Amino acid sequence: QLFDLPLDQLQTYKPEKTAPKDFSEFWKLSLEELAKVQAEPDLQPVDYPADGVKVYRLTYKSFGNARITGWYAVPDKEGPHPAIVKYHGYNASYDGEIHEMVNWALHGYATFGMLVRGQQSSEDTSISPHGHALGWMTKGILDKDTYYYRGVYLDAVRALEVISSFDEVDETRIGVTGGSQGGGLTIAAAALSDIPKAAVADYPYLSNFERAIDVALEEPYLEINSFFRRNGSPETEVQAMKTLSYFDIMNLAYRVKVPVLMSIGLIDKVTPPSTVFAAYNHLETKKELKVYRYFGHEYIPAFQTEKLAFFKQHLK
Amino acid sequence: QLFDLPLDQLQTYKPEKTAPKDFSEFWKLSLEELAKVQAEPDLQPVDYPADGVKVYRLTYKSFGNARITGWYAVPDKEGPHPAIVKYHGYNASYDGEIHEMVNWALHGYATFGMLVRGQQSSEDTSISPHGHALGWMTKGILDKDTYYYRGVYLDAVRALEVISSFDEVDETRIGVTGGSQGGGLTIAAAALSDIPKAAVADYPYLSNFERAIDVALEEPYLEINSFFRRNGSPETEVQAMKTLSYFDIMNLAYRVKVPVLMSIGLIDKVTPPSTVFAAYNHLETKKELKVYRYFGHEYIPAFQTEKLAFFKQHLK
Amino acid sequence: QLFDLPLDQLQTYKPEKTAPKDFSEFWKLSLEELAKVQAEPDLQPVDYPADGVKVYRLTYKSFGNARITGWYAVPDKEGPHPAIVKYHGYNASYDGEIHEMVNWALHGYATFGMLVRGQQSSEDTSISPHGHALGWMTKGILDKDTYYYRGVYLDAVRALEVISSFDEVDETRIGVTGGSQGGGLTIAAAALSDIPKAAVADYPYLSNFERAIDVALEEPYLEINSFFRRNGSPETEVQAMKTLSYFDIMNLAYRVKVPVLMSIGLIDKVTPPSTVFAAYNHLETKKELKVYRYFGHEYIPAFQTEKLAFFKQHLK
Amino acid sequence: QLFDLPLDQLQTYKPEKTAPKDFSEFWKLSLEELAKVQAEPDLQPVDYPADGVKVYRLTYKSFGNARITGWYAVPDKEGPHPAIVKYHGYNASYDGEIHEMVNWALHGYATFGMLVRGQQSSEDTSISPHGHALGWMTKGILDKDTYYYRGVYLDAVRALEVISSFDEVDETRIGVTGGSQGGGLTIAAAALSDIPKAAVADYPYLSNFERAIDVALEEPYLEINSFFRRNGSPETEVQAMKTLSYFDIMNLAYRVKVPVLMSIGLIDKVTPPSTVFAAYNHLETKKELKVYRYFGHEYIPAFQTEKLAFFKQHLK
Amino acid sequence: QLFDLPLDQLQTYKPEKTAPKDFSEFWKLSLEELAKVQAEPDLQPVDYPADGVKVYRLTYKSFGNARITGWYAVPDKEGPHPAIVKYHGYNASYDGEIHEMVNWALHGYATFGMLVRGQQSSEDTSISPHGHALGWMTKGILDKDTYYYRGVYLDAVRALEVISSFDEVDETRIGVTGGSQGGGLTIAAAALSDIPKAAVADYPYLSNFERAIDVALEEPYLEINSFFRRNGSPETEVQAMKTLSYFDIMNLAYRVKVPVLMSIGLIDKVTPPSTVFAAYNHLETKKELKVYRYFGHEYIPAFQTEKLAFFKQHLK
Amino acid sequence: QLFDLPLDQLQTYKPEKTAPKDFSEFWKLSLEELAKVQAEPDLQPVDYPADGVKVYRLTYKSFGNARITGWYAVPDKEGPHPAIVKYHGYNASYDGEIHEMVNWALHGYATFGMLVRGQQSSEDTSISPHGHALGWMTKGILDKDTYYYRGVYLDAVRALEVISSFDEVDETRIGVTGGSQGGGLTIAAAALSDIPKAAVADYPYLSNFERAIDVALEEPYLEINSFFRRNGSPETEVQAMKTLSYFDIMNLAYRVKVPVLMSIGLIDKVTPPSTVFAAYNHLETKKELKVYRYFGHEYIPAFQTEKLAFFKQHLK
Ligand SMILES: [Cl-]
Ligand SMILES: [Cl-]
Ligand SMILES: [Cl-]
Ligand SMILES: [Cl-]
Ligand SMILES: [Cl-]
Ligand SMILES: [Cl-]
Ligand SMILES: [Mg+2]
Ligand SMILES: [Mg+2]
Ligand SMILES: [Mg+2]
Ligand SMILES: [Mg+2]
Ligand SMILES: [Mg+2]
Ligand SMILES: [Mg+2]
Repeated sequence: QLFDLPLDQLQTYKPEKTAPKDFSEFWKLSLEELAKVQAEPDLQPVDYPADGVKVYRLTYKSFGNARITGWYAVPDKEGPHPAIVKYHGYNASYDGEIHEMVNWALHGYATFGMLVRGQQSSEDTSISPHGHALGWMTKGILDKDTYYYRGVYLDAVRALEVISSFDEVDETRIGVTGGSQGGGLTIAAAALSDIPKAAVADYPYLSNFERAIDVALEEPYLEINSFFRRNGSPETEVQAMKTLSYFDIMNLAYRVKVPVLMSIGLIDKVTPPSTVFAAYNHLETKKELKVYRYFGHEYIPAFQTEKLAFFKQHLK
Repeated sequence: QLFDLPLDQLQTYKPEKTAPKDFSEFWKLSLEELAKVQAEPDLQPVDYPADGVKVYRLTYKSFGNARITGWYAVPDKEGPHPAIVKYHGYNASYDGEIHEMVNWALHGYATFGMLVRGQQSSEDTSISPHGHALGWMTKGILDKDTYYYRGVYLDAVRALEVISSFDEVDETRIGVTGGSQGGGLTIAAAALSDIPKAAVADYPYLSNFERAIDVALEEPYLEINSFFRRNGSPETEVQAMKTLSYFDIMNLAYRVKVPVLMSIGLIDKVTPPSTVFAAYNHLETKKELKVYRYFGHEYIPAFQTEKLAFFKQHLK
Repeated sequence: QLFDLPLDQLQTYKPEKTAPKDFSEFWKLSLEELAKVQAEPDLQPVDYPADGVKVYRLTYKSFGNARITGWYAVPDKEGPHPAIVKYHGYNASYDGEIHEMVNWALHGYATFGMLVRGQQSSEDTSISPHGHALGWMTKGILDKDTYYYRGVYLDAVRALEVISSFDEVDETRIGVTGGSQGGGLTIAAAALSDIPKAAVADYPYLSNFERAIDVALEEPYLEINSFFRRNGSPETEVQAMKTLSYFDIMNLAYRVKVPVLMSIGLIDKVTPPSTVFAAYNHLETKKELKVYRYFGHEYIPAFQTEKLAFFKQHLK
Repeated sequence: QLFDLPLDQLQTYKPEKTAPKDFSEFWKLSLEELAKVQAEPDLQPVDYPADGVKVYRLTYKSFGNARITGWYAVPDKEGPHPAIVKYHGYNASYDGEIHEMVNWALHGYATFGMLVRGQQSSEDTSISPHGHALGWMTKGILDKDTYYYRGVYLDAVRALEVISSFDEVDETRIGVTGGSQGGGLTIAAAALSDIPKAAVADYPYLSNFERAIDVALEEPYLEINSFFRRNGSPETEVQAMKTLSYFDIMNLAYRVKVPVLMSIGLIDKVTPPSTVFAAYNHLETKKELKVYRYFGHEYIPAFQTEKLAFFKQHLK
Repeated sequence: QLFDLPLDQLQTYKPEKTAPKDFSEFWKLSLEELAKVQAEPDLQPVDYPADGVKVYRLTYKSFGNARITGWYAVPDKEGPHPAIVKYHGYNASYDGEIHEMVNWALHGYATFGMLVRGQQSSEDTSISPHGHALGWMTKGILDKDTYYYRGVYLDAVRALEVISSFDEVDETRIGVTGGSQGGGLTIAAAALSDIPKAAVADYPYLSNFERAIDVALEEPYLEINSFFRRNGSPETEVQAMKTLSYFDIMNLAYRVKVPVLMSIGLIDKVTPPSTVFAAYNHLETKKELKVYRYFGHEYIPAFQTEKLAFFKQHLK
Repeated sequence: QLFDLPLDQLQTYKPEKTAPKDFSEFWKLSLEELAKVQAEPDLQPVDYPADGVKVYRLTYKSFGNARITGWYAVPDKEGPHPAIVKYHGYNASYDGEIHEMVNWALHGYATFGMLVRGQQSSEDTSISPHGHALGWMTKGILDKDTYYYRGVYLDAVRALEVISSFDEVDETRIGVTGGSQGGGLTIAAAALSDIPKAAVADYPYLSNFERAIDVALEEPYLEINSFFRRNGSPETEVQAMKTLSYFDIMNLAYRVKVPVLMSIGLIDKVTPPSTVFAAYNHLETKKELKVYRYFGHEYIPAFQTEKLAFFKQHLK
């Protein structure tokens, strides 16, 4: 049941940004570190029991010389095609969602499902500099340069760069999408790259961290709480929250300049409604938030229609 | 974690059939009652945000003059096409799985998602003769003529009759599929109709009721137990179990004479592995059972590949 | 523990009525449909190991030609007797509570325990016109004429009509009582019939639906939520809530003209305190609400004393 | 769901008696200590809202000069009457079940609901000699002389002595009954006193302690386990089990020589079926055990009928 | 997660005292009853695998001639030594925490861990005058003179008296400490005895009872709620809360005249933050409350440092 | 409650070793890689509120140039001293257990609490080559060279090398200890190094992986199962199990040639008794296994005494 701010308060919830003074410089230097690594994209054809599509394993190199991979599915016909980069949930990829990628291609989109470094298939070359609570949320959290989501966000940008370089994709008709973690990555990618034409984010994660750790009732935001339990110095908490502020999509949101479609379920206890309204209310672009009273952190059939209609409009 | 018979015992588990002497005659007479109702199919176009497919709402008349309905999606190209009738889980259809139906059409199959009477969209004209435990499992359970699944099984047969009558479907290349309740309906359809060429049943429900009510740890087999708690006469329990034996797919399985592909997860607490192995082991036809150690009553990615390859082989 | 409005706010909680403009006409037409069915009451004597009482199975015909039944127990002595119609909880009858009915008779009341159509023993002839979430709460919810509780409320009225027709009952000394669903039926019956002399309702269900589905933390109000999950159109939700408004006892409450005794447990999560205070605060008749801080949705021993004292006063 | 020995093994389960060589002498000496305390019964009228019965608060003195009390209800008619002493569940009396006691009187029985010392209303003058786990189960468990149930069992015997001394009770027609702890007290009373003519014990507690602490899945047998965790010397465990063996009803059952009716639900996790079958199988007297597949540690409607019929037969 | 008053409201939460007019007289008479019992301390040496310490079982006589005991560990060197009396959690002593007592001695403190009468090792001679809910919280709760914590508080005072009488302890350098129940005992002892020089209380229990029973989400404050369920008269609740008021440390707090160090975890559901801030805010002495956002009712490593530093300062 | 093999079967449970033919060579080569990294130990004093001890933060370099650290506490007196290396539980170190380390020093032992790379304070320089399930258990599991526990086991060996090099430690009297993951590290250290004189392992983790993943009911063995769900190729499962067999302490145990003391609680659902008995039964050395019926995966007081007495005997 309902548990967060009531809808009327959610609609006006817009916390002050927490971006440090060197927020832009950190992202600039981070993109510059990415650019020093040659992508060297590699496509390996893959058998799949469906006609009308060609499937591949796509691998490229990214931040920290990390090998990143995923399924890439293309309509079996003359291009150029509209394209989608799809990002997945936290610890929530099962053999890379190949069937979903094929279905996207059958809807007419050349689609790459980036697999998140350290979670599924893709390599995380970044070390564990100081020890962390169980999970990825606090890996390297004592420094922006070492934080887990630095590499992840840069990988998400590189995925767009790679897909746009292909002859069979129409570089002008590329979308980004995903749910929860995948939703955060969607907003981060649109904030950090000119490439995407449109974005659809399902109940995005990695937003309004300061509120998230006080309101969430399930994992994985509570890993942050677990880390503070195990590393109890007051200074550690201040540093950790500062680090998180560089990756908080509510702080990246103002950079987004493409149309955005977003969902939230009002009984969602993983990505609490307030945290999602926070990101949405910091967007200054063509946008729409679809609110679903009786849904939580889960597939919403009605939003699937909205998502398909939105990409059909902006990408075809 | 593991809980049913160990694998080596599952593989040989073949309970004695519980079909009463008038089993066949019951079904013959039930099919005769269906035949008296003219199908009178009606198709209504649906505006759906996808190319390559035409989407409809299909409605027809069935047993007891009931109005049964569901989404029907068709490849947007000259037929005739291979076809699929897809059946859904107990209390588990959310606006009829329209998106899944479209995806099946984009994989090349004219596909109808039959919606189960009284659960989702479709009408259940059968009354509640005697009072039942919360749910549909014990609705009319005191008589085979009034039992809930009588009308459901007949609707499932009528769905095939209707689809195979369409000009754009290749009547010789029709598949049936579904999971849990949907898997039970798949097996029941193939057993009660010559129309299906092939069948894929995910962890089928409605099997080996006698063991199911003693071994299941989750709903909905346990509704039967709930009914017995509320209606405790010993004669009532015997009568209810005999009713159920007419619908038990382990008793119908000997009629199936098309290829069958089936799945089971070994930690499945809803449809316990033993109940699924019982239906499987009562099949005498080309068959395969895919066993997944680490999965329960849920989507199994690896099995979707097998499902697609199996329909590719038999319908194309 | 405490979870709803604090007591001081509960005592003044009186939501605006949600009755549509044709509320009275719908009930008038509904009672007229009931009157067209001849009751044809039938009494079958029953063995029971107690002296001083005569037990029967009573059956009568009601709305939609439905066969309704229950245990009827009478003091074994010359009448006429004061009488009680007792209504049961949702899915909560176990072989009709025969022992409780006998105890009521031994307290000197000719007592009939109406069994709810489709739940226990009694027949529900009303169909499932459109499909519903697991349970009875959303059966026929898209239309007042087809809604499950239409037949149920009319049955509850007919029970009074039948009991009052008996030579051995004093038609002027008839009470109604029940808990949760049985409590709602108690208030509905007193609202729809002149027959009852007094009413005792334990934490009544079927009240203030709009608040109920936002505040309840257990079944069965949440079936409504489940239905909206499975049938997601905005228009479906509006229609469903309109339908419910005709059956909402907070809307029927003003019709009650007999003394009413009511209970509420402040930690009740099934029938939340606010929903019960809502019904109570809409009564304009001799009334009393007994509030129990440390009880939830359960038998309250202290209220049993109050109930017995209340019926002794008004019916003897 | 099922969990103890299967039925066919329960039926023959007869653990070797664990009674120490001084078992009889302990009980003889304990009864001698009771006899030294003059009962000095006191009856105080109670205003209760029912006709046909007179209600009292009965108080008497027992083992250790303890003040034991409970409701005593009597038919409002010339006696002498058949009588019942009713015993209650562990920590499970709510204001002494006055309403149930009245109902027993209206069924024709002069009935006293003995309230257990230290649990409800009654005084426990026995000290806590050595410290115990949360609860009464391990209070004084290091010595048979100080153990909690010594005084309780003696109070239960004294309740019968007191009731049988009343002019209005037919001393030759006295029953004992109760469930769980109440069932254990029922068997213990019949074993320690010649006064009861008949006994009905619902799923009796305080049986086969050695198995109980290994098989029970719920409180309160598991208090014993909790005590052992808190007092881990091996000598302490041996001594505690030996203390318990003096009170284990499977060791007392061979003394019962009146008709016995007993119940067990096969999913009962509080008093596991094996523990109940052990007491039953140690009875050598007219006996019956009613087994209910679908019930646990709870009210069984069908068994109430058997209970009433059984007392009708033996007390009337 | 967070559940009580927000921190800013906690810091100013100071409920009106609930001490009856004869509060001081009751404690005066209670201490006078204690003084009539000669302590007769007895020390029995005990083997323990550690050098640098001497271990003993200490036993003394207290209120109601009760035998109270515990482990007493002394540095193996010439005294006099600073000393500590350590009090334990409710039902939370496992063989008296001998290892912890030895560690205190190895930190240089002659340390006695008083074991709570009736809970662990120590005798409770006080009777159960009226019956209580499962546990100790409502034992004797209908009268201040009979209430369980009367004897317990007096034992805690006597422990100080005994330890201060020893040649090897510096009577001027004695501390008291404990968690939850042990924390309440710490504050009660400092309120009732001049002996302690300093106090460290971890999230103290037995505070602000009126709020506790409305806010706590786990045992054992909810035993009070359980008692009111089983003993439902309004007068019983008033009496019980009056009794509790004499033992409420928020009422004893003003008597404390030594430095106090206290902890609270903001997600603590056993001793809710409000109840602990209530006691703290009623202290008028040198004091400090350490607040831990991410901890509940559990060991807090950072507070262990604070506790050690505090006793080192005040006792060495 | 009980759940693994019964005790009589545990005592003889000795699974066949799963060590591959290159087991020894793997470990020899791994130790050679460690040896190439110069330890370069650094001690930094820490202000701690206790007399009789000097506290430090110890840091050294290990496998993969990783910075490993922990608290090192030493008796404040002329050495040389007996020493202990203490290893901690999975994800279970809270600021490195500084207080426990001090207590070990006050018991006379120069004690270092090695903190596990990537879990607490210590650096894990090993990458995530292929993606893993949430946790460390499946990090690098597709290759023995990259697996998480390779570096951990080598750090544990290096901790001993470092401590034994200190002037104030008696190199001939060094112990190892720890629980669960810490117990597994204890056994692995004694197996891979001649330095330890004695070992005490509480309910050791990382044993008999093949059974563990089928019998464990709690985290963290079940991460392996989670990995298999997310990476379902049959070849992946075989490879992962073979990797694990290099680290399985039941395969290392045959190398341990110092006295061993071990514990197991029979209700332990984390490290099931069978997995612990398997490691124990593969020991060929002076050994003892203490079995605790009533305890699970938790602090066992009685075992601490055994632990202290055992180190007293072997190190002093
Ligand atoms: Cl890290
Ligand atoms: Cl029915
Ligand atoms: Cl319906
Ligand atoms: Cl005791
Ligand atoms: Cl008491
Ligand atoms: Cl990895
Ligand atoms: Mg190909
Ligand atoms: Mg190009
Ligand atoms: Mg008769
Ligand atoms: Mg008449
Ligand atoms: Mg000594
Ligand atoms: Mg002195």
